Amino acid sequence: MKLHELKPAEGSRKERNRVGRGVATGNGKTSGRGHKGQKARSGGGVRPGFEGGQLPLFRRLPKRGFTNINRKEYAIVNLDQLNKFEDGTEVTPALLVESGVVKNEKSGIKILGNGSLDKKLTVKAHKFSAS
Amino acid sequence: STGNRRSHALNSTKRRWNANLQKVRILVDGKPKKVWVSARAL
Amino acid sequence: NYDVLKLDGTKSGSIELSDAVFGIEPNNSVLFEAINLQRASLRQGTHAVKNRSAVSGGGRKPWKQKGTGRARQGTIRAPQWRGGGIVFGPTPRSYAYKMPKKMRRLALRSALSFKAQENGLTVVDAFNFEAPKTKEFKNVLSTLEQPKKVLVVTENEDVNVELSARNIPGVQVTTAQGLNVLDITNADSLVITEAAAKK
Amino acid sequence: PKMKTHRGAAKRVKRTASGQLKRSRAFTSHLFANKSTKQKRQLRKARLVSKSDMKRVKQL
RNA sequence: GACAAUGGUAGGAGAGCGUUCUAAGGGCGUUGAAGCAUGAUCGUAAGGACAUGUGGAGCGCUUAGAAGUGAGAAUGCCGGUG
RNA sequence: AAGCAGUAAAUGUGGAGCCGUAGCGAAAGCGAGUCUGAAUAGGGCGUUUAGUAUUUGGUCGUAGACCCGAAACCAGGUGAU
RNA sequence: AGGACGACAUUAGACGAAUCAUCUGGAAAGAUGAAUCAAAGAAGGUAAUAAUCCUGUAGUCGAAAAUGUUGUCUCUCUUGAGUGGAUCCUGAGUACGACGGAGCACGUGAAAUUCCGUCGGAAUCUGGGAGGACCAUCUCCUAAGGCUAAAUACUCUCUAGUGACCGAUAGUGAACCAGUACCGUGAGGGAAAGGUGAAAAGCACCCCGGAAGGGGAGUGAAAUAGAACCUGAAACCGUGUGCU
Ligand SMILES: [Mg+2]
Ligand SMILES: [Mg+2]
Ligand SMILES: [Mg+2]
Ligand SMILES: [Mg+2]
Ligand SMILES: [Mg+2]
Ligand SMILES: [Mg+2]
Ligand SMILES: [Mg+2]
Ligand SMILES: [Mg+2]
Ligand SMILES: [Mg+2]
Ligand SMILES: [Mg+2]
Ligand SMILES: [Mg+2]
Ligand SMILES: [Mg+2]
Ligand SMILES: [Mg+2]
Ligand SMILES: [Mg+2]
Ligand SMILES: [Mg+2]
Ligand SMILES: [Mg+2]
Ligand SMILES: [Mg+2]
Ligand SMILES: [Mg+2]
Ligand SMILES: [Mg+2]
Ligand SMILES: [Mg+2]
Ligand SMILES: [Mg+2]
Ligand SMILES: [Mg+2]
Ligand SMILES: [Mg+2]
Ligand SMILES: [Mg+2]
Ligand SMILES: [Mg+2]
Ligand SMILES: [Mg+2]
Ligand SMILES: [Mg+2]
Ligand SMILES: [Mg+2]
Ligand SMILES: [Mn+2]
Ligand SMILES: [Mn+2]
Ligand SMILES: [Mn+2]
Ligand SMILES: [Mn+2]
Ligand SMILES: [Mn+2]
Ligand SMILES: [Mn+2]
Ligand SMILES: [Mn+2]
Ligand SMILES: [Mn+2]
Ligand SMILES: [Mn+2]
Ligand SMILES: [Mn+2]
Ligand SMILES: [Mn+2]
Ligand SMILES: [Mn+2]
Ligand SMILES: [Mn+2]
Ligand SMILES: [Mn+2]
Ligand SMILES: [Mn+2]
Ligand SMILES: [Mn+2]
Ligand SMILES: [Mn+2]
Ligand SMILES: [Mn+2]
Ligand SMILES: [Mn+2]
Ligand SMILES: [Mn+2]
Ligand SMILES: [Mn+2]
Ligand SMILES: [Mn+2]
Ligand SMILES: [Mn+2]
Ligand SMILES: [Mn+2]
Ligand SMILES: [Mn+2]
Ligand SMILES: [Mn+2]
Ligand SMILES: [Mn+2]
Ligand SMILES: [Mn+2]
Ligand SMILES: [Mn+2]
Ligand SMILES: [Mn+2]
Ligand SMILES: [Mn+2]
Ligand SMILES: [Mn+2]
Ligand SMILES: [Mn+2]
Ligand SMILES: [Mn+2]
Ligand SMILES: [Mn+2]
Ligand SMILES: [Mn+2]
Ligand SMILES: [Mn+2]
Ligand SMILES: [Mn+2]
Ligand SMILES: [Mn+2]
Ligand SMILES: [Mn+2]
Ligand SMILES: [Mn+2]
Ligand SMILES: [Mn+2]
Ligand SMILES: [Mn+2]
Ligand SMILES: [Mn+2]
Ligand SMILES: [Mn+2]
Ligand SMILES: [Mn+2]
Ligand SMILES: [Mn+2]
Ligand SMILES: [Mn+2]
Repeated sequence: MKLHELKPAEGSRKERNRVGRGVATGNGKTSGRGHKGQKARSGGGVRPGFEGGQLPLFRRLPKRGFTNINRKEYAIVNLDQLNKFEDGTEVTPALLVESGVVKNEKSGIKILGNGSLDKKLTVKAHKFSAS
Repeated sequence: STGNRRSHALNSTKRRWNANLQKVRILVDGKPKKVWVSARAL
Repeated sequence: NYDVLKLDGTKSGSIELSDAVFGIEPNNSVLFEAINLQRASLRQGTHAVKNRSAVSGGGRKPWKQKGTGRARQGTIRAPQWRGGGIVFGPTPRSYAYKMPKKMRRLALRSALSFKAQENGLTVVDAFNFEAPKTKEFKNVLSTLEQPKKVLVVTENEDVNVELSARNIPGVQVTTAQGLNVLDITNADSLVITEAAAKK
Repeated sequence: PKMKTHRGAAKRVKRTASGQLKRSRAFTSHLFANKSTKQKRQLRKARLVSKSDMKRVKQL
């Protein structure tokens, strides 16, 4: 890189298509023919003449939702929990420790809502916690 | 004072109206001379 | 990787500069995208042109639509007319774009190590006046274009300014470009140690 | 402008890639077809996700 | 070195030519730039040079960037002249 | 990110925020599973880890959204020489 | 709730570094030689392309006056705290309801939160309101009086700058005495049109011609730069003609 010998990374960057500049180019109708390849061009947005983006409806929603840490809690050293917001977890509406993997440590699982299998494995090692 | 608004009717189509206030002749207080009078006051 | 620090002619001591800043062995594609970025940013976008809505003309139909023998027309300011509105010209806009941070740091090391794999001299020094002795201070060999890198702002040293090819910033400064329009560099000593410290 | 999400897709919910969908003829005229009636079950799109693609798509 | 394939409209995909601006490098120019004209020149194409005349002051080249980037047709708009 | 700093800068700060590491159900909720289900049946979605930021190109949406063209509508004026 | 003593800024300005020779030339700032300044190698000009020829530039200095903004003295106006709980006081046609509207992202809807007109119309700190119909509880407030800088929005104007913005069919409609010729009764609509040369040195004089215009002779590097003036493409118009 010597500023008069700049060379952009291989396979990045490719010349934009320019429609409507000639015929040999392969684009002078530009594209379409006769139809609504007119300028306004509205297809409609997503439709035919028979609306199938609608059949019936099913819905509701209340407040809830937690944040999952799997029994791959076997990363950290010993004792403690919730602190690991400084190690490996980010946004938490509330922090639940699920099962999955297989525990390899003895440590306090101070958290809100413990998944059952995970509780059996964490307790099979040593520590447990709640709230 | 004010009162301009729509007048929706049955089909809920709108046409502008006025919401007119009541008024009447009055003996007045500031100087014994006939004056318009707002009804809600008297 | 000891760099052989020296001062204004004769050799002086030596210093071992960190090899994962000065010996990155440059990654070129990042350095390219950084250079193009910084140029992207130096551009202000003050070009603009007047479309038909904008032109200081009207919009009567120039003539009745049928039975004239002329083409139909809309305004005298529609785009085919001489004096008419411009279709899709330039308008004012942002030009510059963001790049991930680590890429910027990778870029910086790459530029510096490129400067190391060829040549980039070191010297602990500086003075309290204002003279074209700096040109005479290229008795330190040193080539055509270059920057004088320095620890913090050093007005005076900086007033080696109007000497054509020379440029002279901090080290918390240090552009990707200035660094490699450069041909030769000279992080002084304190500074060399700080760029070494700010990986 | 961020594209507006279609709100008439309060009618599907994202699976993993594919969208799970409502069905058929629930409610009215149940006086007809009986094995039919046990068609409480899901859907997707296939041919149609081509059409509806980016509208229910800030539904991620 | 053999051996295959290579008509083609809507249309997909690929490689490129030329224009203006910018960056860096490297050059040309009153011992004549650009432009204009003329030529029996070169490349598979777009297109590139050269020599002469005119001109009298600016312009190429490499590599990368970015575009008001390419006209023969719109009863297209303006000018000139049939 | 805004903001602060810096010469209308490639550039340091700022971790609010956002996407991702878990899914399934209208939901309560449960969780490598869950939903339907009396079922420890069957079946649906899902687990067997690769994402994320920037960006050249393609295409879509929002904008007049390739360009030129109505007859007409509305609003405010100007006209009985 | 109005006025007396100086700092800085605005409205003229001043200082401001360092080049000479030859070649080519109409003219050098170019070329080639040796030089020099630089807190000044920004820019524009000078007969071609100038850091040192000029205007300037870095930097420094500067205000009789008139606003302008502030530092500080004068000038006014000023009694600030706490306990106690007995009876007063805390904004009356208001809050609120009904009806017809209107506004809240929210289309009357389960429709709270808020305004309008029209009739109805309260309570009184054992009070009143809110917490998305509504009621109990709990929590949070105190409506029906008023004032309140800064961060924010905008640019007809001023000064100082900037551009991978136009370069005369472009860029303002308008680079030219443009809202002008011109058009309309009027509201209104609205153009085209920049370039001699370094310097006017803008052709003394003779010639044909009433003049126009021209050929000499001259100015100039160039007038095959002569004013309808740089370059001067194409259509189009002519004279000459080698082959036909
Ligand atoms: Mg629906
Ligand atoms: Mg008209
Ligand atoms: Mg018309
Ligand atoms: Mg060319
Ligand atoms: Mg040449
Ligand atoms: Mg000559
Ligand atoms: Mg010929
Ligand atoms: Mg030719
Ligand atoms: Mg000649
Ligand atoms: Mg020539
Ligand atoms: Mg000249
Ligand atoms: Mg050349
Ligand atoms: Mg390019
Ligand atoms: Mg034509
Ligand atoms: Mg015609
Ligand atoms: Mg014509
Ligand atoms: Mg894209
Ligand atoms: Mg618009
Ligand atoms: Mg009307
Ligand atoms: Mg009459
Ligand atoms: Mg001579
Ligand atoms: Mg300076
Ligand atoms: Mg100059
Ligand atoms: Mg007219
Ligand atoms: Mg008329
Ligand atoms: Mg008219
Ligand atoms: Mg001529
Ligand atoms: Mg003939
Ligand atoms: Mn291409
Ligand atoms: Mn084709
Ligand atoms: Mn067609
Ligand atoms: Mn079609
Ligand atoms: Mn189209
Ligand atoms: Mn259209
Ligand atoms: Mn539709
Ligand atoms: Mn309406
Ligand atoms: Mn208009
Ligand atoms: Mn109109
Ligand atoms: Mn005709
Ligand atoms: Mn225009
Ligand atoms: Mn879900
Ligand atoms: Mn049937
Ligand atoms: Mn073919
Ligand atoms: Mn064939
Ligand atoms: Mn294509
Ligand atoms: Mn050019
Ligand atoms: Mn074009
Ligand atoms: Mn700032
Ligand atoms: Mn099962
Ligand atoms: Mn299963
Ligand atoms: Mn399965
Ligand atoms: Mn696009
Ligand atoms: Mn499509
Ligand atoms: Mn489009
Ligand atoms: Mn001076
Ligand atoms: Mn001087
Ligand atoms: Mn000289
Ligand atoms: Mn000049
Ligand atoms: Mn100054
Ligand atoms: Mn109510
Ligand atoms: Mn009501
Ligand atoms: Mn409403
Ligand atoms: Mn209320
Ligand atoms: Mn509530
Ligand atoms: Mn009160
Ligand atoms: Mn107020
Ligand atoms: Mn200005
Ligand atoms: Mn113009
Ligand atoms: Mn021109
Ligand atoms: Mn007139
Ligand atoms: Mn002149
Ligand atoms: Mn003569
Ligand atoms: Mn002469
Ligand atoms: Mn002419
Ligand atoms: Mn000239
Ligand atoms: Mn001419």
